[PDB]
Amino acid sequence: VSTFPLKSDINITKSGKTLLSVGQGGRSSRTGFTATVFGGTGFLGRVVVSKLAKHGTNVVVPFRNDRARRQLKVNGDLGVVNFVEFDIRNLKSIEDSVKYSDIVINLIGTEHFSKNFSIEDVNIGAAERIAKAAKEAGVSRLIHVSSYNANPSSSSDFYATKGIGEQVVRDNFGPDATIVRPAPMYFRNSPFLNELLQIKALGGNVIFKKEVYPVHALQVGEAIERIAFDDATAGQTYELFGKERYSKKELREMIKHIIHIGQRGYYPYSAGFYLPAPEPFLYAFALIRQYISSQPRFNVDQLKRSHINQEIDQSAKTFTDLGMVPDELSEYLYRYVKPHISYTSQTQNRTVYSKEDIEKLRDYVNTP
Amino acid sequence: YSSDLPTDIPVLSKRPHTNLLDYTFTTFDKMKNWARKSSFWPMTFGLACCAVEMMHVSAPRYDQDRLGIIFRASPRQSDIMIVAGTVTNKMAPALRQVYDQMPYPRWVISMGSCANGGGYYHYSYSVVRGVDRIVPVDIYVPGCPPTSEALMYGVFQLQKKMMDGQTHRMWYRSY
Amino acid sequence: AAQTKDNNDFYDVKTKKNDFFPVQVDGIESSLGKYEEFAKDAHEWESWNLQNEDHPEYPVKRTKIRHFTLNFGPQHPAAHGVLRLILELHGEEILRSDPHVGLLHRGTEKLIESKTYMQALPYFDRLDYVSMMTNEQVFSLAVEKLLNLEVPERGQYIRTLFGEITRVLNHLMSVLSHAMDVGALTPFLWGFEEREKLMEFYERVSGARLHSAYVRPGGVSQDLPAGLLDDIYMWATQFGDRLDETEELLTDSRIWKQRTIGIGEVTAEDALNYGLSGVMLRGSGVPFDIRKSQPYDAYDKVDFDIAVGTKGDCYDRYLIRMTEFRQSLRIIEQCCNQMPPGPVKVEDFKVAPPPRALMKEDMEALIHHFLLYTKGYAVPAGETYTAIEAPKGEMAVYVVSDGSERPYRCKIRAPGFAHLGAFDHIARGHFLPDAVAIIGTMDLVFGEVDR
Amino acid sequence: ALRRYPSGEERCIACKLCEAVCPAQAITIEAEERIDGSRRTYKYDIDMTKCIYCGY
Amino acid sequence: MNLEILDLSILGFYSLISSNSFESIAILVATIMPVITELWYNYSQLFALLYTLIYVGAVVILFVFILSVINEKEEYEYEYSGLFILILVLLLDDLDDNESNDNDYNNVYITDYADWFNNYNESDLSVIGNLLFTEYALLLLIISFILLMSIIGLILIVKKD
Amino acid sequence: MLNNLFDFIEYIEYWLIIVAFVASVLIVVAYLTVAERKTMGYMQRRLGPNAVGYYGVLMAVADALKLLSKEIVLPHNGDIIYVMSGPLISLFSVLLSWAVIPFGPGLSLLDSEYSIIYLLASGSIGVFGTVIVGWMSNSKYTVLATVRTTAQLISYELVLTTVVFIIALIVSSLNINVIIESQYNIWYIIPFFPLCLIFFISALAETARPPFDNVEAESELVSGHMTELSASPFVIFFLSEYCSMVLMSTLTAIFFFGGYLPFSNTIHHLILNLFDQHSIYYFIIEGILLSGYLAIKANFFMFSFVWIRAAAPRLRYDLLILFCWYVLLPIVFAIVVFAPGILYCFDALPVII
Ligand SMILES: CCCCCCCCCCCCCCCCCC(=O)OC[C@H](COP(=O)(O)OCCN)OC(=O)CCCCCCCCCCCCCCCCC
Ligand SMILES: NC(=O)C1=CN([C@@H]2O[C@H](COP(=O)(O)OP(=O)(O)OC[C@H]3O[C@@H](n4cnc5c(N)ncnc54)[C@H](OP(=O)(O)O)[C@@H]3O)[C@@H](O)[C@H]2O)C=CC1
Ligand SMILES: CCCCCCCCCCCC(=O)OC[C@H](COP(=O)(O)OCC[N+](C)(C)C)OC(=O)CCCCCCCCCCC
Ligand SMILES: CCCCCCCCCCCC(=O)OC[C@H](COP(=O)(O)OCC[N+](C)(C)C)OC(=O)CCCCCCCCCCC
Ligand code: SF4
Ligand code: SF4
Ligand code: SF4
Repeated sequence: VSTFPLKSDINITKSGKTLLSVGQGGRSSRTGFTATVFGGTGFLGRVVVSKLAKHGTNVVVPFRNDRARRQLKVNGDLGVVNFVEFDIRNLKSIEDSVKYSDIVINLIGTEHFSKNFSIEDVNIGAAERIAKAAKEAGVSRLIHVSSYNANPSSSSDFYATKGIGEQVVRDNFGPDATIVRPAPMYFRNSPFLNELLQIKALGGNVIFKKEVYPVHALQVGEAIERIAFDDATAGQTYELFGKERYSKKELREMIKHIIHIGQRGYYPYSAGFYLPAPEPFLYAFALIRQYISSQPRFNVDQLKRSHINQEIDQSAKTFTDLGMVPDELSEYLYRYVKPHISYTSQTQNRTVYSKEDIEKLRDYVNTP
Repeated sequence: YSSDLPTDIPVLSKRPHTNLLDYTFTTFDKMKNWARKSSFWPMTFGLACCAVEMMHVSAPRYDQDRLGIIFRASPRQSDIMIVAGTVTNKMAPALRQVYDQMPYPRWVISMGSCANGGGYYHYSYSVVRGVDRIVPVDIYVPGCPPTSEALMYGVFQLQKKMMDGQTHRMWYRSY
Repeated sequence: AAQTKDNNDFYDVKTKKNDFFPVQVDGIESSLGKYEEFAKDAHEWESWNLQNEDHPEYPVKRTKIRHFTLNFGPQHPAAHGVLRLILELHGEEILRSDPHVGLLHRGTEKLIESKTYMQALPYFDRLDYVSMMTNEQVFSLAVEKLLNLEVPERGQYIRTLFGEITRVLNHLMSVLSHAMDVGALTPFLWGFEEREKLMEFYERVSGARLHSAYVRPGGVSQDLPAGLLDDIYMWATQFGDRLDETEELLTDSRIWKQRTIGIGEVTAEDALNYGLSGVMLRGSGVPFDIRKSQPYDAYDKVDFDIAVGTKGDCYDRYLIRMTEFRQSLRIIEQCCNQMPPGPVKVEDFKVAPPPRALMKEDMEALIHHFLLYTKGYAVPAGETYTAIEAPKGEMAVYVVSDGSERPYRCKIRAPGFAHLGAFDHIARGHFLPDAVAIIGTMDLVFGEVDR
Repeated sequence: ALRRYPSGEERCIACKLCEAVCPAQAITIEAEERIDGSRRTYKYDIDMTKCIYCGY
Repeated sequence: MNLEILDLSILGFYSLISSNSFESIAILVATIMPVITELWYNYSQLFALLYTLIYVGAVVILFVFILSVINEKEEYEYEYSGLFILILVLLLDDLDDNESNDNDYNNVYITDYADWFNNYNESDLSVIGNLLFTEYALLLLIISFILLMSIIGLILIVKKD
Repeated sequence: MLNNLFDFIEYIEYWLIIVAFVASVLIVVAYLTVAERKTMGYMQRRLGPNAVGYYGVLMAVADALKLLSKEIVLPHNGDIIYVMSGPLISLFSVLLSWAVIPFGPGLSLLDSEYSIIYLLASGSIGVFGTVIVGWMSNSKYTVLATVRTTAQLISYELVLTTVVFIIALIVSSLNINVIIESQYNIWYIIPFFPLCLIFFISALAETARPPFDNVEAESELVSGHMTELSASPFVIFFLSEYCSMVLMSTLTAIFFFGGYLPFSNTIHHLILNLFDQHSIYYFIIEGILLSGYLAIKANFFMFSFVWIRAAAPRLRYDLLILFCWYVLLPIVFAIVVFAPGILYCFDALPVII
């Protein structure tokens, strides 16, 4: 956020351009930069595009969904946000997105596969194509966002493709490409917290045992802003994670009390809060819905990843290398699960869980 | 984990129909688009003198009801938000809350200079300089006020864009 | 007022006055012992309670519960725009009304000081935006009075002709929207076509259906086009039937009278004290009209009658506004038959623009045209309070001149602003559907109220 | 709309009268001397979202 | 499969877990509906319709009183119960549904023999009215008297004046 | 195939009869929504829907399909029980009331000696389903509308029930078909013209139609009980309300205008004499003819529902309570004593035959 995201009013890109900034940093100001955010209509793109457009950075947002892009225009002043209809199977549209940008941010990536795109097409084929198209267009900075457990030799088809995608981005764009490895991100409408906030979660006895180091999505969006506007971060890999380690079983049980579903001794068990299932059934059901359901459900690869915990690459850089302190999930967990609290609505008295109260609740959850 | 992606596949808005399912989801899209265009239910949100011209569209001379256009009091029954009047700082949170309560799909029409960019009250301490600082806007109708025909033309532009929707073929060909 | 022991923000301990004797009871005993011998265990014995709940002074701590508070907010068909009317109801009975305004406050008075007198005129088109030309007239009259000028004879008649066309345009909006809010949908549709015919006259003289910056200090911007009066007279020959058909559905209807008779009664004393004017004042028995009290712009050269009520409720004001419909049509016919020839604007190029043909041949015309549009005209220092009989009521402007080409201060007195300030006094006791009737009988356009 | 003479020459002499009158300040004009020597504008913008369509 | 058994099984489950007063006014309607349907399909269609005509009007008046007396108390309160104790209770209850212990009366099926002597053939409601308005007319006139007392009784209780 | 195909149609024939019965009622309900706007439009000197389908014939289809393609608004996916139970109870109630409507002699799905009671009993359930929307809801406009629904129910229920009982008393039967056939020599509009007005006034109050639209008063309670309803729950309530308008219009034609009986006995015989009674085509034409007589009479009262909406303003519900309890009830209970006295005086007590 801040009031002006730059250390100076003059910035010479590594491509040779000199970009001046005007204004004090409001909506009417400009930074002189043109950025392209691939995957801007997604969960993280809306955070990133909003932070760039609010300070006057011209953002090119290539879209495939016409309805999802409309809310992005509100973030910036007139002419700041620009849309290009595109497809990763179309090369002319990809070049048009990066033709004028000085920064290219790649947020395109899926944990699923569909009738049209496999995990290899998106996490590798798209990332490689975008990196090469960026280089031929003279883009000074490339930022590629992989996952937290990226590994070219992983048993998970998502972790493997994310790890290989890191390699191909550097092999095309060159050694100066920056790589970000966010942990599971929590925010409003967060894919990480949405599965924990769902009631009828089938096979949670297997799925919810994975441990992670969740990180605030606003900080990940803030960190990417720091990286793009500081050329000392080129060629670097950043592992953005929170200080504390949680298992999805803990958060699932901590959320239950905040939602007050446990007010009744019978209701959570009757409503389907716990849905134990043998892993072969979880495999078959995930496999079956992969060719019957039209919406991306819990697939086979996510079942495998439920066993693999998050491993922090120690050779990579952290939030402290960017001069930022990670946020604590304890200080943000309530306000992001607040919409899901059942009665609330100033009935008698709200139970606002402070940061101290969340940690007290965590011990009670872990007490048998 | 190798991959091979095509390079010359056109975008959704320019992609021709090749197989049977391209026609099937196009037919599925057209019927839903036809209904939403035909049942054009704006929300009663007349703020200022731009509302008078919006009331004259429902008047017998123009009679929007003949096109299937019915004004709804509740945001739940509405899919179009027509901002007809000046949006003040005191009203902006209420306007955003009212917009957020519309079930999807929802469109917003900005009518008149006040809603477009502030208009006569652009340099006022208590006026929002354009409703598109608070909500996404799909079409902008100019005038102070826009005539009833100018508003009807703006609606016809939105109905034209609604008839080009490809939501179900987007699932088939882009997802 | 002050947090006391028995009454505070969160609870009160209410005790009524004791009607009965203060009977003294001492030496309470049972057949096994005195009261003090078992009073330790008497907490479990309901038959041993010495305090009776029927006693007027029985202590009860009752939490202060908010009464049913309803936001009759901006998103509501009853509110004629943006009005956050906050009602505290007892079921549906109104107990207290808190009209919250400023949702359409746009700082018109602040912006006017930054504009020249000519530039500030279109701001008046947007205060009462159904009675547009009357708003321009009150500003024009105030500036002309400060300028010590007067409109020529034909100009005054034109402002009277479109003063009453505008009045009809306002009452079509007011009477029929009020009827529609009660539930009579059909009269709204009929009369809005009459608005279309009238706004055609607006567009032909100025080029805008609604915001016609046509009445300006010194006269009118442009003369009447050829053939306009014949169209106005042709419209007038049929408009009597339109009013009669509207009265067929409302005037003698038992349902309409049940919704308006005895609703929103206003005494002649309370009408004056709260500053009500126009139909709100006249419905209470006071025969006062600004067109008669302080005549202006050829209203002295026409004949019309004022309808005065006797019961001061919604039905009386409906009849009065229907009479004014016919009295305006009476004035419109006279103006069409009495329109004189001559200039429409003041013959002074230091205030009014010269003709284009003269501007491009005469050097002095070109100088005045250049100076009028780049500096405006200076107005002698002073102040004025000029009122007109606007269709809503008494609309007035308090203009302060500093001798320059910009107004130092411009306070616009809005008739609807005063009417809405008496709503809580009027609507108390009535039910929630009656608030809809009271709102519609005040003729509230909130651009005028907030400006 | 800006207008031309029948010969194709622009009517506007960049006199900036309309800029001063404009009640909404929706007109922005920048002028200089043309290469041929005529008093012509090179910048004439109207903000249609700010104009009140008032005819001044 | 007699599906009325399942309906009463669900109703008994919801009566044990009901918390607020709105759920109770729904247990009433969830009780009259199985009664009306079973009377309609087995014993008396006349009294299935009389139940609907009279009880519904009583239900809405009952519902409107809930609005005027709802007092925030049981929305935020907590109950404990336990899913296991609920289902075990309903299982033990379901075990014994023999309201009568005459096994022959409950097991042996019977029939009636029709006769053609009743050539004047009219509905049960016409015979009920024929007796009620002639032989038990006193019962009808006392019922009219009791209905009058309720009218006076309701006024002297509720009316402040 | 052949034989198996032919007698499978016999196995499914009555289901198609019901599907055709359901289809026929939904067509009238769908195009009543179009007809109301066309009728109001020309009375208001506009056109009404003529741009959705050829001359506006697809306007009803577009409204349903658009609303069926809208997101349903609810706090959670499992909270369907809240805002769907109410609409279903209201819809099931009015649809079940159509089981006793005869389109011809014996052409009712349900025929019984207590069809009148079933008709009144079934519609009373729909009143309950409406109030369920304000189920401890936080929407104050839904809550305010639930109070008014109960107040209107108390107003009309006694009058509407007693009026139908007087008609049943004149024929001494509670079978709807017997009441229709009892009007061969006289239509009950002539002897009971006051009761026809009272029945229609009660029908307007029952259906929450103007001038008694105090429940869904847009200018007062934005949308009443529907202010929080969107997409499918809104269609079902809207569909059931217009189904009730068709039902009460058809009941006005049954109780006072002879039901399906022909306007002219001479013309009815002339038209039917063209077709051989030994051919199935005679019974098609007769079914069209008899239902046409019912359709014509019901169309006029469906027109009258729209007609009163376009002419009269709304009346406050507290005035409606006084009107029903101080005016309509004393008049109707006078006729319930008047009518048996007249018949006994002239030795004309009715019997079933
Ligand atoms: C057209 C179908 C209409 C009904 C469909 C909805 C099915 C829900 C249950 C219907 C009746 C079954 C028996 C329920 C009796 C009332 C008990 C009750 O409180 O309602 C159950 C409902 C569920 O709430 P739940 O979250 O599960 O429990 C509370 C957790 N603290 O808690 C609620 O308050 C929601 C109730 C909504 C309003 C229902 C009004 C009653 C309608 C009954 C009509 C049918 C008669 C019963 C037939 C089935 C008999 C078992
Ligand atoms: N907890 C988290 O969210 C984590 C995120 N990540 C990675 O961060 C990145 C941001 O993802 P996030 O915003 O959180 O959630 P999303 O699932 O919405 O990210 C996917 C984005 O990339 C686009 N996308 C996916 N496939 C395609 C495709 N074939 N063609 C075009 N666009 C495609 C999507 O476009 P559209 O919106 O139109 O569908 C969307 O914008 C992802 O790459 C993710 O792998 C890794 C670790 C944690
Ligand atoms: C089953 C559930 C209930 C039924 C629901 C029915 C809803 C109505 C359907 C929507 C109407 C619609 O879509 O027609 C409107 C559309 C919109 O055309 P456009 O978008 O302007 O482009 C089209 C024009 N071009 C491409 C030149 C720009 O016309 C069409 O393209 C119609 C063309 C195809 C006609 C094929 C007819 C085949 C026979 C069908 C009958 C036996
Ligand atoms: C014995 C022969 C019985 C006659 C049968 C008919 C009985 C009708 C009774 C009406 C009495 C009345 O209108 O009552 C008026 C009451 C209360 O009015 P109030 O406050 O007392 O003022 C009036 C008292 N005055 C005038 C003496 C001072 O409310 C109403 O406005 C009710 C309006 C009902 C309109 C419904 C529209 C129906 C349209 C029908 C198209 C087919
Ligand atoms: S744009 Fe003009 S007509 Fe519209 S609300 Fe603003 S001032 Fe009034
Ligand atoms: S500056 Fe404006 S007023 Fe002057 S000549 Fe050009 S267009 Fe005309
Ligand atoms: S019409 Fe528009 S551009 Fe011209 S002076 Fe008026 S506000 Fe300015």
